[PDB]
Amino acid sequence: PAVTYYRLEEVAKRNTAEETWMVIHGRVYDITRFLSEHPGGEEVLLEQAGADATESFEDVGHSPDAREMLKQYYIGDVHPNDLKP
Ligand code: HEM
Repeated sequence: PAVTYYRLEEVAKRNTAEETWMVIHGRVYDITRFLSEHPGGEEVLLEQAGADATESFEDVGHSPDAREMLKQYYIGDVHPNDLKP
């Protein structure tokens, strides 16, 4: 299978509105175009851009519909050596 992998070092560089990546559950999402659409606003996303936002994403209690949106932004998996517990 042709899965794309990213190191966290790479993901961390995509930390502004120019190109915004985020890790949730060991996957990388490019949410650049979603910033202006996110119901929770842009700032909560930018504050964790380039980082692992799993804990915040889960703590907010996002709906099943919100979760299903992730397929629009998925760009690859975190490299296995860089996965969080
Ligand atoms: C790709 C990532 C994300 C997607 C697709 C997403 C999607 C959504 C959606 C659909 C809503 C509307 C409410 C719902 O359906 O549950 C929402 C609201 C909200 N989101 Fe997100 N979200 C993402 C990431 C985040 C993150 C990382 C945070 C916090 C750091 C956050 C904070 C909030 C807040 C505060 C609201 C409104 C208040 C609430 O729903 O309790 N979101 N988001």
